[PDB]
Amino acid sequence: ESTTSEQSARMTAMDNASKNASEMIDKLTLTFNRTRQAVITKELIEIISGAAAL
Amino acid sequence: YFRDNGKHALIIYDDLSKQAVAYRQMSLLLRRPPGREAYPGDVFYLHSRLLERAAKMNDAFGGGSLTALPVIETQAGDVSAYIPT
Amino acid sequence: YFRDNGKHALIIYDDLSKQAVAYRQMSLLLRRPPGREAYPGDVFYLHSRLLERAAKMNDAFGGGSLTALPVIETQAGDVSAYIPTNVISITDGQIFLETELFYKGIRPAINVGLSVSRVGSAAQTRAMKQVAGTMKLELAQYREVAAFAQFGSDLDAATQQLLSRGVRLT
Amino acid sequence: DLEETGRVLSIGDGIARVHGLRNVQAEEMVEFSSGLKGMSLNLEPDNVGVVVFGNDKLIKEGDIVKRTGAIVDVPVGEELLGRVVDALGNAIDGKGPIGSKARRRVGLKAPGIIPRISVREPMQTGIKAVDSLVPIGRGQRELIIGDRQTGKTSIAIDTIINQKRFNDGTDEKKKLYCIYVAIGQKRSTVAQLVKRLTDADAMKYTIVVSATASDAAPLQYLAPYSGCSMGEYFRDNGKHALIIYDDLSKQAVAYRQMSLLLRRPPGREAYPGDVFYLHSRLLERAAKMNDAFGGGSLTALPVIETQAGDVSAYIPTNVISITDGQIFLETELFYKGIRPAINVGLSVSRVGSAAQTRAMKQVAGTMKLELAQYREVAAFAQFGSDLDAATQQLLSRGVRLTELLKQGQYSPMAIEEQVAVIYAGVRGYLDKLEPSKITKFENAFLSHVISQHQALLGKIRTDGKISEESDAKLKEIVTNFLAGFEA
Amino acid sequence: TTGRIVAVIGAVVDVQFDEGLPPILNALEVQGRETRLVLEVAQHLGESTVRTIAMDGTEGLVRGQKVLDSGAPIRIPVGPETLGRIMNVIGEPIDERGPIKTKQFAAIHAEAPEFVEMSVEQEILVTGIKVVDLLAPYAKGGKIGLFGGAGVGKTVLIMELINNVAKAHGGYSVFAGVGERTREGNDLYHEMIESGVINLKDATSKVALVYGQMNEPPGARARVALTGLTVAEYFRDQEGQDVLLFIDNIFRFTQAGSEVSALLGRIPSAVGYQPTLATDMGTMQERITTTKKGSITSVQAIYVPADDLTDPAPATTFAHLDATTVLSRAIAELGIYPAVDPLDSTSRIMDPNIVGSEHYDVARGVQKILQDYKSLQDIIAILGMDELSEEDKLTVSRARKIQRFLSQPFQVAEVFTGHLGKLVPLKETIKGFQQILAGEYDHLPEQAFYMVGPIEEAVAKADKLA
Amino acid sequence: TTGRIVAVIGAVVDVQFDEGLPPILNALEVQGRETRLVLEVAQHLGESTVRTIAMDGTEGLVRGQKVLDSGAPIRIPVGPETLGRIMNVIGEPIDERGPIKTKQFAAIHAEAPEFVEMSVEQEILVTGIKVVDLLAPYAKGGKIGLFGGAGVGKTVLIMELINNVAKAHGGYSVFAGVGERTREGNDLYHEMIESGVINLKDATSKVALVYGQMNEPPGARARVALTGLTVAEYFRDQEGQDVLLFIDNIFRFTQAGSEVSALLGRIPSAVGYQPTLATDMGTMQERITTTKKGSITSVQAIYVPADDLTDPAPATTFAHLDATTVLSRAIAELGIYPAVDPLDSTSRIMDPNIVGSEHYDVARGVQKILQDYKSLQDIIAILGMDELSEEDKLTVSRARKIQRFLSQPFQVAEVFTGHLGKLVPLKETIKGFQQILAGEYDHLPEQAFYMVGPIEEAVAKADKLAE
Amino acid sequence: DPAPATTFAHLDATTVLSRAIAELGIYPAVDPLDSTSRIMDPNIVGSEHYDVARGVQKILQDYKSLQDIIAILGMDELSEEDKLTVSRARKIQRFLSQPFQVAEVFTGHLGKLVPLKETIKGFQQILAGEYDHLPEQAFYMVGPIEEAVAKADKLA
Ligand SMILES: Nc1ncnc2c1ncn2[C@@H]1O[C@H](COP(=O)(O)OP(=O)(O)O)[C@@H](O)[C@H]1O
Ligand SMILES: Nc1ncnc2c1ncn2[C@@H]1O[C@H](COP(=O)(O)OP(=O)(O)O)[C@@H](O)[C@H]1O
Ligand code: BEF
Ligand SMILES: [Mg+2]
Ligand SMILES: [Mg+2]
Repeated sequence: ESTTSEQSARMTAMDNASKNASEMIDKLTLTFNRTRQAVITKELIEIISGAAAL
Repeated sequence: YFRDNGKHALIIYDDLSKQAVAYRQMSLLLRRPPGREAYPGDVFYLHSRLLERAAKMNDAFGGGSLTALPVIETQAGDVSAYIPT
Repeated sequence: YFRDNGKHALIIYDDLSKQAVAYRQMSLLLRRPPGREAYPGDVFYLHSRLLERAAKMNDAFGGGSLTALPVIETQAGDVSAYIPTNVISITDGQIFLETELFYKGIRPAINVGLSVSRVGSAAQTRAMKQVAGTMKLELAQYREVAAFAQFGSDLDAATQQLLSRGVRLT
Repeated sequence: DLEETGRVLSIGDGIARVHGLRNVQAEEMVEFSSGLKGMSLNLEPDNVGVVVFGNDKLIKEGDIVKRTGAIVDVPVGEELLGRVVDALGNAIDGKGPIGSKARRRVGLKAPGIIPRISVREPMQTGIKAVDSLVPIGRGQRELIIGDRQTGKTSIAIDTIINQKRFNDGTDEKKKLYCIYVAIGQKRSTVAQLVKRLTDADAMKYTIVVSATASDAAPLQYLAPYSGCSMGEYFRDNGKHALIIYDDLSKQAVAYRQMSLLLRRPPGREAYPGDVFYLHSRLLERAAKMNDAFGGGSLTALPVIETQAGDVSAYIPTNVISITDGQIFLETELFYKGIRPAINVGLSVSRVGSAAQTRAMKQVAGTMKLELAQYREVAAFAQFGSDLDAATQQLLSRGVRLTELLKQGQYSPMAIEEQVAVIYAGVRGYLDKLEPSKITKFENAFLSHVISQHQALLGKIRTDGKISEESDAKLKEIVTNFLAGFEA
Repeated sequence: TTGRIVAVIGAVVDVQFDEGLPPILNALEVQGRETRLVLEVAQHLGESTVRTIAMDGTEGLVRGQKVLDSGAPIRIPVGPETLGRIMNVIGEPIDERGPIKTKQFAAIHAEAPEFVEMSVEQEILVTGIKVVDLLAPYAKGGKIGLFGGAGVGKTVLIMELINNVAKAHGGYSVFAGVGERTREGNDLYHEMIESGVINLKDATSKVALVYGQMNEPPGARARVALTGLTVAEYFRDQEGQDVLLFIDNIFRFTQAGSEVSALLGRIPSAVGYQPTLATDMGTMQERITTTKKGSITSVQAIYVPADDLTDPAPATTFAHLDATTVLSRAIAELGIYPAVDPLDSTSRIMDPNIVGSEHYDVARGVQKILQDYKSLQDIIAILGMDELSEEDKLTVSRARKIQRFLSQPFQVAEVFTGHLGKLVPLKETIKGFQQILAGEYDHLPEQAFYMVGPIEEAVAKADKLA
Repeated sequence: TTGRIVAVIGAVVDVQFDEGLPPILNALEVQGRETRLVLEVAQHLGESTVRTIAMDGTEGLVRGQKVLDSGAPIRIPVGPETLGRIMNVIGEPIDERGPIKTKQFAAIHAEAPEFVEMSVEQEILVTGIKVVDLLAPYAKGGKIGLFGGAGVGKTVLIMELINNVAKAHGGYSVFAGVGERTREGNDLYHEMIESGVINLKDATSKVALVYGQMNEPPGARARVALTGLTVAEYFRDQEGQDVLLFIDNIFRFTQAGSEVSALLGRIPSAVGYQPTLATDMGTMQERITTTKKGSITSVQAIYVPADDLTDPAPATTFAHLDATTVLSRAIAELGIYPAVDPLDSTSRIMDPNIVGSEHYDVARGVQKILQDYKSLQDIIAILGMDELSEEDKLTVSRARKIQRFLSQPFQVAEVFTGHLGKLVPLKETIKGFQQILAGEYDHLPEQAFYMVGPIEEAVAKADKLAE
Repeated sequence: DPAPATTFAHLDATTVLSRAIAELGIYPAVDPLDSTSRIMDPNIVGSEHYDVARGVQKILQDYKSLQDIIAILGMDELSEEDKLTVSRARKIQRFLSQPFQVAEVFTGHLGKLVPLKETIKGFQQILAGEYDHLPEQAFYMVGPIEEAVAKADKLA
């Protein structure tokens, strides 16, 4: 009775952790690209402001 | 015109993201300082002065109204971005 | 004035983050083109020439001293940023405080591994050296091992002991 | 005469502003009173912006600058072989002048669309991972890309060394002349490099073009064009050349210095908008000519250094889209023991099979599939107790094939040696050999076949592929050796 | 009229005119040169000077050198004679087959069709490729985003579209290579000749080619999509055809535009892109549409920088796309040609109000079953394909027959394969799938549906296996 | 020629000359000053005006003040009489011991040695530091770089090297303090008087000291590394000698350049740097080198702004080096000192044909077990230690011992560790790590390996810990 | 952002509202760990107020540090001591929500004003474990602790 209950539970819990990791991956990728775009823009605006001030 | 003559209008701005992009185009060609997402400091005022004009008038001014449904396109559900906020 | 007259002074600059912002305003209005993060190119030098003046004089110059505790404000705990590291690269150490430590009840909220003194035991009395001499490194190893141990799984007596010592010193 | 001459208005940071020279052409080489050369990059209403080829302490305000009839060109031909030269073709190895009969302009258009034929002839590097999984052809542009110290230069040097086995032979078709362009490197690094090529006897068919860290920005900019022109001597005379640009990252930096100081407008990472153009026009010059045009080729192996793995940075982006394929190196593979540190999942050659011999093509095809199927599962490795036997098989074949791709430095292999080695793994012979013994196995197995089976190897080559006879012969060499190995 | 060069700074040339100024976008012809150097006017700087972008190297140019206002924008050969030929951005031929002999030339800059000239109706453009037509149908005068890239049969699919459109619609094609790798342009030419869609012998070519190669200045790579477009406009306007325009690839059009903007000293916008990013794209894309006279339909290969779909370049492109065709390596390795991802590819006109109410429900039904087949694929490598219920066994058997039924032998690949080419009518595609769903072919074996055209060959192939 | 000051903006002074214009790199002397104020010519602006960078403070300068052209670049005393002395950027004594009476002077600007002058000879320079010697060893006559963010250990490391290698070196040393702490310069000077490496009484001084620290204006910081390198060039060439060159910190030459760049009229490159960053670095670094005439072992501390190794400044420095030691704050934070990243430090001589297959195979084995651990860390930090096989967790225990055995108490760091300093011979380093890799100490606890010299000290420590 | 960042130094008390907290329906959406006050001093507020405040913030910070593991593996993998701080922390979070008179249209609850003494007592009791038996949702949108207890009984 026990291993039926254990291997069911582990299957379920590992299903959930996999789906939770998958959602976190999606959310971190989004954050990654937002940061990625802002670094490019910020770096460029610095160059422009310097060039312009001359 | 309708709002001011006791009539009711509804306006849809489809879409205000694209308008802001238009304005940033113009502002950067004017060499105005780019800020967040390369938008000019007055991109907020662009939309604020426009949407303030949607109003409900009291009976003393005719009882008319303008209702506005501006549309904003988010990128990947990001409602925290600069133009959306 | 105290330093050069055989006396000892302590100076606190509270804070140099706000000084740099003021320098930046002035510099930009003078039309000096901005550098990194809109600050002038020489924001390191602003603070380096200031803090170099804190010094210990030899007896021929009267034996006095000026000690400095400049203050820098970080954003979101980032000690690794440009202005913070600029200042760390000037001083003889730093005391890094964190909100997470603070709220957990570690007050003063000093991060041990990230704080340092560059004078070390030479600025302690022997009595303080005798009790504190190896503690800093010990407490850095304690925090690492506490984390690795996080899930209480068969730990030897040596790590158990380090854990017991660590929590109590904290 | 302010048409053929000018005067210096201002000088600093390698940029001279010159009143006059009303008749200078855009990009013409001029000459200062002191003897220094300069190149006219900016023609402006009231000044010429001249880029200085040297130290500007020698140029003052008021200095006379002259058009001279100069052309930016380099010595070209086989008298450059074994020589080490600067960006303009001057000898810097101290061995006297170059005996050059011909010359060639450094700025020239690539062969257009029509004079070329498909890329079909192997450009063998001798590196198992590349020759099998990222095959390069004659006239291809294949990028070597990765962070500092991942092994980029080593791929190139091994490649150059490998060519001895062809250049010593009798078949003129298979021969390959080598051009190493060192840009922005330190001199002692370049010295170590030619030392290595000398001890390997590879210098005799190698030109070394060197525009090092203390050479002026304009020289580092030019150097890759100069070296390209030297390679085109070969491409256009029925011969085959290989050029390495080490690296294009530093060339682009040197260009940016010039642009910024000529006050051209800055874009991403402060690069000018023509920096894509700088590299595309360089790398299109690599080509496979058709028979009417002589059948010759110029293969290019540009090198780009990334910063923390960022292959989407500006210059990496540019060179990635320009080239036919990329060899991606990674730090993490390097320290895990995967040396050479090639990411075999990401690396690509768009020429692919068209540039592989039949024998390699056979086994490489099996390796590719088995490695792809391995990659799917590779994280169940240290977390797999009760996997099905089918996937323990993927894991096992996979770790073993991975070990076969490991390769020491400075020892490029002949193609038929590589297939013998790969054959052993893709046929399953190593599946019960513990993974840490594989490289000992391979070193030993290959010495053996090179020693006692020169005839099997002579034939794997000759038959183009692996005949039924070679198959039987290999089966018995491998089983018996393996049994002996594990005794 | 004749101007003098007063400034040369890379790909940017300033030209002073003594009398009347060449308006913005005019083509200028530089005098005293081996090959034709064209300059496009970009701004009037005042004091009778214009600033221009160069279509080719400016090395050798001299201040005072003479320049000729041609009086118009860039004008290129248009008409049936462009077919099977290769031209560059300024309309010169580069295949070496002599001049291009047309009566008409056309300016590459032209405003989009006016509002009144707009079709208000949305028609499917039948390709005759089952996967596309059933699941992500092309819209007449729409834009289609082709994903995947190199390796998955993009070139075969392109050539097949030229074939099936010149066949079943009598429409021609244009191929615009924006930043074409010289080696790949040669390769493409010869593949097209070998497949038939180009013919050097007669006059039966179905495609014009326009190449703006990577090694050309940014003005040139920025303009080629327009050159390509002009060519296409002829066949829609003057000849009334439903035309096909291929742009390979659209990211390189944005990029070149970003480059030109940088060189003109304009301030970059978010992520380094040109301030004019959306209008650069808009004034080109809007020209591709259905008018009253005909339609241009565009297939555009998209490069997604950093696999980031929110990047300004892809994001600006997607606003113009009516469909995506996603070529997939997974599918290719399973041997399903064409390797179209049937769940990943989408259509905006996949709507019961636009296509059939019957077309829509068959496609939705195909989707649901293919999506449902995917759910069951974890319960297979665990319990085996027998522990499933009779309902669940049925959807596996039908789904797999559908997957295979989505494959198609192409005419354009008769040489490499050996099989005879198929061009499936839209009503037959809809019928085929409707019946596999119904169960009117459950008695048939699974591999009867693979590499066939209409469902009538699924019957003929299932008999020949007995 | 006499000129007049026309503009002063910080460290950048414009000077007009009536007659002949001083060439770029010329040293100008400002008149009417209490201490020598040198301006170095940087640009000819036009209209008979030069742009200069000052070598000291410009406070008190007045428009119209007179400036004399010296005829040459900054020229400094070189030769044996610099030994035991402290010089600033312009070669004045700052140790209060009177004139530096040499016969010869040398310009601080000079051409870099030609390609034909290069040497390829390379043999190991053992330091006694376990992580360096094992994983990325230095070469005699090679270029060594020590990279790290602020406060992670560059200077402590460089003081240990000076202690372990310079204190009993045969020939001469040069130490150049560039944009660092004046306090540190005072510490070092007295430590070397105390050790006899400097001698204030006789002529057996073995080290020359050049200082231009962070209290100095940027013109001084931008040139002082050249001053020190010039002293070392003389020893290398005019005595054909074996030289040790120490620089702390070479970044400050680049940073000082960036401070004045905008005032020199340059458009900024990425991250706020001068567009000439790499050529400026090239023409300086290429002089720091061994030739056929003489050997220089150079060790340069290299600051890393905001802890970012991709920062243009550090990133451009890598290619000038034969061996690199990369320090990491994430490692220091743990108490692992020296805070060297075992997976980001490299050496040109880490080759089996040079150090032998045993040193090499151990080095590579240590790095493998650390990379494997690094790649496990975050996974087991979530799924737990129990899910690992009994061999995956074997490399976990072993890697953690090895991470600890790379730490080592420095003599020069006693004030910080409270431990007596250790120097560890190469053979012992190799053997120690060989042994942990082979399983020989799976029974000892992790902590026994923390902060010791040789492997016997870890067995000793394990017994001491038992209770 | 420069604007808000510069404003912090001008205030004696800061109430920092969080979108993350709002989207969980906690109103008012105050970040308990980002809002500070210059008079949070035991010599001004007294030691009971000070101690309860510091205890709440500790449990909330403790909970915040456990939330990485919760997100991947969930509640089940926690020790029994950590499950307790989680359940007390979640109760505290909800007890910090409050119906505003001004927001009755949005909450569907009548507005509440809570005397400071009842505020101290309520949180003091939650921390002391006096309500570990009551469910989380009972502490949501109430005035004094008594209302959450009545609400608990009503939830039957
Ligand atoms: N196949 C290999 N096996 C072992 N070591 C290698 C191999 N390839 C390169 N290396 C070593 O890796 C280090 C970096 O190689 P290098 O070619 O200089 O990389 P990069 O040019 O990317 O900086 C060198 O010390 C080199 O000797
Ligand atoms: N090898 C070491 N052993 C013990 N502590 C060290 C060591 N290296 C650095 N530290 C600690 O870090 C502080 C800063 O190190 P230092 O070398 O001055 O940093 P920087 O890298 O900025 O020159 C030291 O004063 C000391 O407290
Ligand atoms: F602060 Be360290 F000296 F870089
Ligand atoms: Mg290299
Ligand atoms: Mg230091």
